[PDB]
Amino acid sequence: KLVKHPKIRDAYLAQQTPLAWQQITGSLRTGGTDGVQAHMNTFYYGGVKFVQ
Amino acid sequence: MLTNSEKSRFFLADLTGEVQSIPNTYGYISNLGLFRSAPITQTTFLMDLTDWDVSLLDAVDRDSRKAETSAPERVRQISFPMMYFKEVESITPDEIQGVRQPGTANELTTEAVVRAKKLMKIRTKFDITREFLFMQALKGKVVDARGTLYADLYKQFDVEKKTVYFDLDNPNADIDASIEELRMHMEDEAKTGTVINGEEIHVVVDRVFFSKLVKHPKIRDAYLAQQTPLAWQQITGSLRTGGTDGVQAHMNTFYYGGVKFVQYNGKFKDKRGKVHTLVSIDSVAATVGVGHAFPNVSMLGEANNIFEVAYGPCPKMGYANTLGQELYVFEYEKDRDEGIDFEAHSYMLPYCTRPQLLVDVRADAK
Amino acid sequence: VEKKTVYFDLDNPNADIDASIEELRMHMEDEAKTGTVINGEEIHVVVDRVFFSKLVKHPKIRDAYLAQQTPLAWQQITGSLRTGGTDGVQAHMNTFYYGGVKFVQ
Amino acid sequence: VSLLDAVDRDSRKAETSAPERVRQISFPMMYFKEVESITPDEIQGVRQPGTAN
Amino acid sequence: KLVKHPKIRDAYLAQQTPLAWQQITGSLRTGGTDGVQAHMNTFYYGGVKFVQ
Amino acid sequence: KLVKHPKIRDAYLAQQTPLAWQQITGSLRTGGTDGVQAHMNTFYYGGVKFVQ
Amino acid sequence: MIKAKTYPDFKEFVKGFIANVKAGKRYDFRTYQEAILPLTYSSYWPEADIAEVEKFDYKPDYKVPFSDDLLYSIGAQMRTSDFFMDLQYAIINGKDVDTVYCEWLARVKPFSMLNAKLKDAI
Repeated sequence: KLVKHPKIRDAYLAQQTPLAWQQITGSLRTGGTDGVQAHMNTFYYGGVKFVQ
Repeated sequence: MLTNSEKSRFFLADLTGEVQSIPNTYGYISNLGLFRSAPITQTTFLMDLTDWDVSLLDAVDRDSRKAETSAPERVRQISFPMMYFKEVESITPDEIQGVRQPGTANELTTEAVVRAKKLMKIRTKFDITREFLFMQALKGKVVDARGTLYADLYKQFDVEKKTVYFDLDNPNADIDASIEELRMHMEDEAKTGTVINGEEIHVVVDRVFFSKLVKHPKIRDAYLAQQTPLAWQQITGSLRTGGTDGVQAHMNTFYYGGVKFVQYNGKFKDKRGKVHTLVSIDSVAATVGVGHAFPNVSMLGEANNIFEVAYGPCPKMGYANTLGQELYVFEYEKDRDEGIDFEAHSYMLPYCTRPQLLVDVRADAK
Repeated sequence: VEKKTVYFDLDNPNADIDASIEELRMHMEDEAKTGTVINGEEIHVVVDRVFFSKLVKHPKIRDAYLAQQTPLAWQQITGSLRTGGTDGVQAHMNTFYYGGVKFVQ
Repeated sequence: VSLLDAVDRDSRKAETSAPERVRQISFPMMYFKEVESITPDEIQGVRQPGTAN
Repeated sequence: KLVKHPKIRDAYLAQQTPLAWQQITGSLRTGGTDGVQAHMNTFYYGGVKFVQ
Repeated sequence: KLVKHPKIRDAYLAQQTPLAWQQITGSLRTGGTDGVQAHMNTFYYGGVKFVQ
Repeated sequence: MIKAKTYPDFKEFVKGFIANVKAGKRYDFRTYQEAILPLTYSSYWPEADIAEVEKFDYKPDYKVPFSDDLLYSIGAQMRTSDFFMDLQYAIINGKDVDTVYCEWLARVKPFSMLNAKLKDAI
């Protein structure tokens, strides 16, 4: 639900930097292993980072 | 070179040769190299399955001095049959007695040309059958074109199948949710005991699914708003940048969410007359988009290969317990120089060891 | 054999040009029956002046290129399209690129 | 061509394929011709367009 | 209210400088310290500097 | 009249190039000398060069 | 007053706009177009609140509609606010709208290739 919100989607679409392209159309799986999967979904907004 | 005219035997006209039409063959999966070759010397083979599980631990009072214990593991065994294919062909003198060669004026046919043509046809037929069988195995059930059921992996190994709905028709539907669902399924249902990266998977879809995915407003606007070569290439460039199947030099490809989508148009005709589309899913109208997803070879490495092909020996003398070969071809001479007859044999079965990793994709929603 | 005609419907803003181009490519690749690997993007396309004018004005084609900050996009809109080979009269011929297909007037 | 059907190993059945087809056609051709001639009176005392004498 | 106004947001979103990206999707807590927190919110616009 | 046309203006408005910046926001006086004026107005479009 | 983010799609936003205009309401936002239009045609429309206007003292100098059955000649480019002003002016003059051609349009502001198909009201 967090990623679908218009205020995030449109802000990152307007921004044009490698981070912006990766998060909107790239793969968000950049975190370290959790013991089962090689990577964990991660999202950056404001100063906080979210982990699933 | 000159031949008789159209409406007179006393006048000549010039012949310029022939033009040939050859049917299409696809053989896409056969070239990926997913299926390893595992020849065997028997008509059947076995496997062993081992399972165990763990659960949380419950606290106990210190003075009671009671404890818990874990149940033992379960061992099981299975077996497989194999499919046999055969066909026959013959050459007789009446095929070369006075029969003109299509591309010439007064040159007669010979045994060598007919031999070569018929052998090439046999090889083409066997290649087509191999491709169809590989695709059927990838679907999860191995069934002959006639419809006979030979292997049912989801029952051989006690496990179910998963389907993912994309809902591409709905303008507001989100695709990243379905992609993440697929990734988590592949990462969780392996139970290989090691770290797994679900980002390594093939996703093969049909024409309608590809068009619906490409033309969805959410994908199109997102890729249109970005200034990067990938965005430029997909939106206004050519999407045909994949490998070569048996017909076309490039397969439609699309990139989104780190997943790579490929469009496969392969289809064959049964001798009953009906058409067997390779990417279709059983008992679903062709108007709905459909695809199949399966892991890459590197997702687990050669140490834990998942796809295999078995080859058995020929029934004829001198091959009682030999290792087995992909194709056998034999020739014999007819009685009192009457002609020649050929034979081609095959004996194989493709299978999968972890069928729960095969996921089907649909464009509709339920 | 039966001839095939491909309709682009350039006067309808909602028309899908990509569908027509894909139809053309599929026809080329499937109806050859040559028994060899065939690339459907290696085709000449000769069009009339009216066809060129209608194609260039289509909202989809114009907007897609106007949204791109690449040298090709600038040249094809605010530049000159006479980059083709010599004609018997003209020193250059109109050329337009879209979807990997090259149109010549 | 067409797909094959499964055959059991211990009964020795088989399958066969149909033959091919041939056909022929013809074409006429087109002919062109034109004529010209040169006569001395066309050159006798004719001034060259770009010069005086 | 100020950081949310449509005009300010659109004006900063139409830019492509590092400052524009930071103020819209980054963390504004780049200010000095007070007695309770290390950094105070800060915003730049029209040459004036706002601190919460 | 030519300069104001919506199509001519729009074509250059969205283009990131020094020529586009100069022709839309800069001065169009970049020609030669007519004997009365130091520079003459000029404009580029479609490969043609218009002069006043 | 059209409240912010009241529609999920431009396709429904235009329907709401036409329905409101047929009720005698008038709108004019040429002077602050930048702060109303969202980024794309698939975002939530409108970005900010739009208030009615008391008067509609507006008349394009160029001919409007281009023809009986088309607001603008195919491929015409116009300022986004001007499109809404011109469609409103046409509707005021008895015309009715069938559909708005915005399927493949990419950019929303400051210029857009929007167009409309007109008919006669009853």
